[PDB]
Amino acid sequence: AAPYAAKLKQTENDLKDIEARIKEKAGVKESDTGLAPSHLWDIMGDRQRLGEEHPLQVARCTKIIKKYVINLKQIAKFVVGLGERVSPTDIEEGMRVGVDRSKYNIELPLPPRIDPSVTMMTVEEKPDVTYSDVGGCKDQIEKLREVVELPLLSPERFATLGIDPPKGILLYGPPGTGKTLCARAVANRTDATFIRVIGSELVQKYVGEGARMVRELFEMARTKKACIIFFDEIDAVGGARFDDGAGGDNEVQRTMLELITQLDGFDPRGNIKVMFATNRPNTLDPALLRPGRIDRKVEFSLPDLEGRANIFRIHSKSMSVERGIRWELISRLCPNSTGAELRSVCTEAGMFAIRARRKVATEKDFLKAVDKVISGYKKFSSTSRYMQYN
Amino acid sequence: KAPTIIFIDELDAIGTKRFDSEKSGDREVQRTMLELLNQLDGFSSDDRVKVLAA
Amino acid sequence: DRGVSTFSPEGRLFQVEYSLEAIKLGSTAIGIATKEGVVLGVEKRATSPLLESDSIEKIVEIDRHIGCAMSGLTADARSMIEHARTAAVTHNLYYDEDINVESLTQSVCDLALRFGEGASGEERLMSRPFGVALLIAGHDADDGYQLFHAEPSGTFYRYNAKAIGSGSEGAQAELLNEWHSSLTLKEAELLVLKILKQVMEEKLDENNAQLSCITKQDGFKIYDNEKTAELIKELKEKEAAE
Amino acid sequence: TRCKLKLLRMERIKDHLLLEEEFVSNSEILKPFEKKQEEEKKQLEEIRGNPLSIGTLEEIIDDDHAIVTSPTMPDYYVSILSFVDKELLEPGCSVLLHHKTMSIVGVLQDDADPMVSVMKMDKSPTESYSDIGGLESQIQEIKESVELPLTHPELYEEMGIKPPKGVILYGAPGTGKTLLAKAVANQTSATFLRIVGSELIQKYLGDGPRLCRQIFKVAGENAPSIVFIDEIDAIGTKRYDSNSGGEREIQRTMLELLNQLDGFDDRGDVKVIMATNKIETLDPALIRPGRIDRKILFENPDLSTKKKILGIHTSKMNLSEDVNLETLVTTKDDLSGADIQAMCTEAGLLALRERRMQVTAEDFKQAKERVMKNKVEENLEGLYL
Ligand SMILES: Nc1ncnc2c1ncn2[C@@H]1O[C@H](COP(=O)(O)OP(=O)(O)OP(=O)(O)O)[C@@H](O)[C@H]1O
Ligand SMILES: Nc1ncnc2c1ncn2[C@@H]1O[C@H](COP(=O)(O)OP(=O)(O)OP(=O)(O)O)[C@@H](O)[C@H]1O
Ligand SMILES: [Mg+2]
Ligand SMILES: [Mg+2]
Repeated sequence: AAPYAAKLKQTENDLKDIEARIKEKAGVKESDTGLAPSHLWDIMGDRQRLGEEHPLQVARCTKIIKKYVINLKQIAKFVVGLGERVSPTDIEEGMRVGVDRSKYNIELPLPPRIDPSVTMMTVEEKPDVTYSDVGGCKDQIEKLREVVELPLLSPERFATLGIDPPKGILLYGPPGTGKTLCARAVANRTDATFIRVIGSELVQKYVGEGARMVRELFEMARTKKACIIFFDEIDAVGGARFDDGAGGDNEVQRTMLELITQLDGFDPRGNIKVMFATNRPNTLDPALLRPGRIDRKVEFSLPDLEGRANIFRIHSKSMSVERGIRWELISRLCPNSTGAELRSVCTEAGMFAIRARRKVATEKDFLKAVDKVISGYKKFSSTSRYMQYN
Repeated sequence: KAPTIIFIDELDAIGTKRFDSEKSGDREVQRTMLELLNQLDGFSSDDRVKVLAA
Repeated sequence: DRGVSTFSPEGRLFQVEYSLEAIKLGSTAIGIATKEGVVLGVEKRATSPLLESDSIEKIVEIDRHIGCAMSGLTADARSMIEHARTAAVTHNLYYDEDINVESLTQSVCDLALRFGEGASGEERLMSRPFGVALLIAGHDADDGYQLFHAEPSGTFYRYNAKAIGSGSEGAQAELLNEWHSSLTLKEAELLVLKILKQVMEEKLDENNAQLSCITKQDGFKIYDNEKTAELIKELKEKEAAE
Repeated sequence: TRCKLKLLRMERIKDHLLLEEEFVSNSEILKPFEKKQEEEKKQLEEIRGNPLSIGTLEEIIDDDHAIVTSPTMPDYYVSILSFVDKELLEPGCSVLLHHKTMSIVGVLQDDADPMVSVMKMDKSPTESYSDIGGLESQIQEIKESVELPLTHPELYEEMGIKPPKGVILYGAPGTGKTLLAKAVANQTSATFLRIVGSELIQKYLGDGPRLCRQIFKVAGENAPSIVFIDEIDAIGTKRYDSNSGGEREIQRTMLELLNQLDGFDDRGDVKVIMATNKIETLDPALIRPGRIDRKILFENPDLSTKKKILGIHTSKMNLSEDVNLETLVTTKDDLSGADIQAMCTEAGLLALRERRMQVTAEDFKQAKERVMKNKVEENLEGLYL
């Protein structure tokens, strides 16, 4: 033992001695973006960088007095005037403008409100779920195409009838049918700006903090033409009308009332299409599910025994399969199963092909696989309770 | 601009009966309901402001 | 806790909705009534190879021309079988005559109604339940073979054929195609097994199935386990001609 | 013994030589550098001088302007000029302004946070699989969905279809769930994030939803990743008042837990790993299979699995011929694995009190009496109901 004890004392001192000298030397060693084109930029950008073009201390107008009154964002009020050649139409109420750094005078007006920025990170950039991805050829998928896609691609046909085109549509049902799987699909195909919100993103402790948000999001959607504002998971901020008399339901119900007064509006909505993906229409509020704002409402159904024979064609054609797997045969054996569980028979036959050491998933690995996932994921009803009615 | 119409769309934002409350943000909300009732009392030059409320 | 008393502001007694789930859990029970012999067949669902198949009873004799098959918890049913047996024999002391089939259903349905709060001295000897269905089948002079469907609701209808239990949905859709008005006894007996095979968890054998009929001359008669093994064997010949 | 030291000396002849060579060629051997590196460092430094004032980018304009806000306060409408790439400019980012005329002289700023410290882990566990050995096939389902599509891209392209996602660990306590997770993060050597589910409930209200949206943006960046939510049952009782818990705080955590793991977001690779001992309180929108694929079920091991389990813990202890290893296992009649581990920590605690440094047959049969008395004193049934 003793010959090797004297070698455990070196291993301890030595691994840390090395370690400090190597990380300080390596450093970021002077790596700063720009690279090879920024040397030609140095000719152009040195005569402008010295100009006072910048800085313009950004301010914001509080009163046009038929001259102009700005309020700096430091709190100190000044009366300024026109610039080099700006039109007197540019200066509007509550608009930000840049003013000369020294003696204050409007040089260049600037777009409005610096509260938008928590609302530009909610906008996604063309999802990859395509439009044939969704199961069946149901008539319910064409109703999504008759409320959103069709009146914006051709407003010629809804102008001859005379009808106000239906603008809303509600997607509701049991989970696993794709409420978000068909709202991604429709964001790929329509090429209209999609604006996803999380309805449980608004909540904070400081009341009417989600009032600011809801306002500015609603304006940001008003400016771009053809938009779709997809509110997911509005069971929080979309609850029943009640009044506990003692809790903190008072913060919660602020953000809903502000959601109500913009939807209908003094100034109607201007080419905004409305989607709601809810789990339940059962607790949802009586002022949101009241029909001018919902228009036409299509509940997405549990696929029938023909709807699962259709769906089973999307997941078994992409796997490598021997020829002659009747898609009716595995759909029968299965009980009443969503399409999110009918996707998991392919994945459990794919993990059993690897165990059995097969390069092909066959009709034998799918018969076993059914038995395992139907038992397994059926047993134990999550909470196996729920209720909370009486 | 008196007489003029202030139209309040909704009124359940400040119209809580609850202003005897026990640790809630009703102590900030209720402060804009009571500044209402003072700016609704008679002191003339407000005898000519009306109100709709839905 | 919900009352038995309370209403759901839809208009519904919560408890009835929960009872009608318990049917569906229990084992499959098919009945096909024709003009030549009512056939009742059920799936036993033997739960271990140790347990003896034939002790289990889910085809039950009410009298000697009213046979009955039950689905759901077999315990709940122990009380309601006994009540039905007495009443049919009571009538046979009292009018020396076969109890109508329809009438017997009504008396079962009446006990089913009972589950009440049990206010004052009033006798409601249950406080709960009766989560089981019956396929009450019979023959009498007034109407030919009949078949009736009892619920725990206190609600019954006549039916030309009705499935109930786990595979009720599937069995229902095959019945609306296959049922006819020209079926023979021998064709109905083979047809019941074919619809019972699809929704049987296990392979169709007579060690998890029991067949019975009621036919005018015989009365009630449950089949031999030897006969049934032979009708299984003949189904697969006709199917293997196709 | 010798194996270890040959390699440790082999990496201290590499570290020594490389540091002397790489220091000498930055301070003496300059030819591909030399003139061209002395001109580039001289141009960028002179042009922006110093001090440089760090700012925060609220928004970009595409004509080469930005609105930056100092953190002190005074806002500025600055210019994007020279020695800057717009690939890294975007909201939240830290830029360098010139302290007189503020022009964005470049972006290189990322300043670590004590909120991204608590989430990210520095650990490298000192146990690897087969110190969990036993319940053998329960770590051979978590290796089919965590390790195996990273290691062989081949097999999951060959069958096609989408790969599995996630797992839930639930079952009897004393079945090792916590060390099972601490082993699937050490094998793979992927970026293992780790959060207890009880930090998601805080006295602050609506601070829940901001904290777990943060957790998933950090996770998406370092992807491929494994997230441990250890104890997601804990969200079911822990609460400080009735509104910092109650329906209010529990719905905020669900909603959040629902968006991160499957939403419109179109999440990159976060594998999720949850430890738990409550399955009948979870969201029914997660034990929806097809978020979370194969769930793992654990029970108390049987007598031959508990022979493999007691052999991992007893090599640690001093070994004798006297020791009766097989008879501690037999007597226990489906008793968990957290007790087997409380009995070998109890054998060296009796051994130290004596100041006898051998663990023999006597110290293990004494330590089993102390382990069966605490769990049996807490059984106040006495005469069996
Ligand atoms: N109709 C369908 N056809 C093909 N696949 C489907 C369908 N419905 C669901 N899926 C599959 O199941 C996956 C998960 O379902 P999804 O997450 O869309 O459920 P959800 O409807 O949004 O439920 P919830 O929002 O309450 O959790 C999808 O990514 C998709 O692979
Ligand atoms: N089946 C097993 N094989 C090998 N070791 C085991 C086994 N079960 C338990 N152990 C040992 O017991 C120790 C204590 O386990 P740990 O604290 O991780 O258990 P747990 O089941 O996670 O407990 P809890 O029920 O409190 O969540 C483990 O760290 C592990 O070494
Ligand atoms: Mg959804
Ligand atoms: Mg643990």
